[PDB]
Amino acid sequence: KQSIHQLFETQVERTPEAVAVLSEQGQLTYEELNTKANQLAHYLRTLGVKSETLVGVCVDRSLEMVIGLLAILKAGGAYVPLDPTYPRERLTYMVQDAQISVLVTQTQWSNLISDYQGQVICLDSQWAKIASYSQENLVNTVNPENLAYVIYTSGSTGKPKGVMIEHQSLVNFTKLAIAQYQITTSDRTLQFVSISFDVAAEEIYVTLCSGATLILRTEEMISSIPSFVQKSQDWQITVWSLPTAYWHLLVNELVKSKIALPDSLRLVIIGGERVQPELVRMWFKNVGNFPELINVYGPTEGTIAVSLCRLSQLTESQRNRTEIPIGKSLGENISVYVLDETLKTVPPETPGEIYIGGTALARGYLNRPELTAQKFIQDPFSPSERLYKTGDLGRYLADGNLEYLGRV
Repeated sequence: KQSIHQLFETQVERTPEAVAVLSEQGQLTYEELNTKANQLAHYLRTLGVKSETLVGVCVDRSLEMVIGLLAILKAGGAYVPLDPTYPRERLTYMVQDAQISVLVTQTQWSNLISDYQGQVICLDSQWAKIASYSQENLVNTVNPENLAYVIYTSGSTGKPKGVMIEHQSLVNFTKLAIAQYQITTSDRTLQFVSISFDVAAEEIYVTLCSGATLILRTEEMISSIPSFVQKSQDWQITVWSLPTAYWHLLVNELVKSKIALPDSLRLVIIGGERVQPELVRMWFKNVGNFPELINVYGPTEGTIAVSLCRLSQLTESQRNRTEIPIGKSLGENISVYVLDETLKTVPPETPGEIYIGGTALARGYLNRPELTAQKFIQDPFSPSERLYKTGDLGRYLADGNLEYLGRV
């Protein structure tokens, strides 16, 4: 029975002086991140934030962003990422759809929401007020079935829709991920993606709930591979989490040039696209098996990943096949099925639709009951449970690895 911030709080208890977050603009230890998140959370509580309250977060990547996420969680609310690089109309739509009455933002993003009548907290300008609130951990603000965040994803119907993720599926993912990646207190993880993508949660919580150090990327280091590698080297990053497309760029430029990977880097996690077997062969030819390379798969509706494959552990023959596997379930309470049109399990190598079941599942879509009933289906073979219909085709290989066959 645990929320994501309770996991974080236990870590803070273990290692209060360890560095939690580092950016170009400063750093916070575990104790400092916790106390500041607590101050903001107490404030939020006075603004009426409580379990099930949706709070928008429009912030750039920064120490402030991490404090704000944790503070919203601790207050018992669920955060809705609002990417300040998005146009006004889209952000305003998201704020109206989610009926957000509290917005955590910064002065520079002021005017980004159209005639917003709710409460605004600017983290950069208001910190003196916030420093007047209590630094102590809040208690019992949430249950595991309460929402942690609602993250918007593209609608085919022309508007995006909020995917509602509860603490329990997030905590489950985070614990499975920490064990799978072997994150320890000596790891240094680069935070790469915008929080508008659920992968950022991976980067953030896995890092902070393990006692590792979270390093926030800059805007400049992404612009060229050489700069990305050099900056990573300087920061002694041990874990990269990369969109597959950026990883493709990385392999291309590795081959084109003499660049060596940071000596500190032990793990590269990729996902989000079909991975090119040729680029993988290239990677294994030039890089070898260190750092480890892991391909991760899952929809936002499955709490950020349900399956992984360790690419560095594949035999040459498994690499020379026509598709790089998306592998096996992240854990036992997460089920990844290939099913027929009757929702029946199928024999190996038989193609079918991928459906996800068990603890990974989102609550559903926010304010889209038709789409939710369409996508999240009661399991006829397990009445008390649901399956999420991915729209992904796949098949399980004889060796047990799942293979992605594309979109249905």
